[PDB]
Amino acid sequence: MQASQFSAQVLDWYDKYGRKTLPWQIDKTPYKVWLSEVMLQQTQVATVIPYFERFMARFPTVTDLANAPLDEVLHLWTGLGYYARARNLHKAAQQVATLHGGKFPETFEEVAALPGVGRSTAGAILSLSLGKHFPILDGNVKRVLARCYAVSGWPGKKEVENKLWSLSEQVTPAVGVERFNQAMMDLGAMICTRSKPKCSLCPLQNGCIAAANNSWALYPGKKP
Ligand code: SF4
Repeated sequence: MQASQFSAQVLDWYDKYGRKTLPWQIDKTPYKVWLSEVMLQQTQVATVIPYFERFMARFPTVTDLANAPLDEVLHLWTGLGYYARARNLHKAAQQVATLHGGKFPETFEEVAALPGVGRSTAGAILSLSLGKHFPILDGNVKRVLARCYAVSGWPGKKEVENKLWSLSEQVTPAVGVERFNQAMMDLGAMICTRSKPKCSLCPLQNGCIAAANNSWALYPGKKP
């Protein structure tokens, strides 16, 4: 599929069917988007929403989170699992208070330098909260791109990962970047699922190589 057609079809789908009313999407800030991305990394949306609301009520700014005792952060995290995320969350809040005056940094290198934040989460924070022109590559996005463009091979091998990052950059537009990056996460979470994808509901079905060959099970590749 030509990249400009990919972007236009995904944006038209989002306008009619996309999720726009999650709490981190209303009066968006870098702090709210960062907190939601860390909670969503390993936990479903329905479980995350009450924890997001409790964290924002207790810690209205990143300085309030930084100044709290770690034991209180761990207590409020209880039930989310994968507590390395919470230890890194508290360290990153302290780095923003100490190096950046309590104001979330707005440059890619300073965001990616935070503990718990890699290349995809840094691009998510700056694209979704401020409209900066960065692509994302989480598990949802890897599945949609690898099926549509027939990218075989395990993404745990550097050459496969690099091919996927180049494809993601190519299809991600500048105009509408915040809508496009949320739409790709919606598609991989609800339509282009691990098993038995819902291709009849998918805005890419007219150009997707996996759909044309009924070969979704080949993409992305699994670890050998
Ligand atoms: S048409 Fe089917 S396999 Fe292709 S991107 Fe959409 S849901 Fe995934």
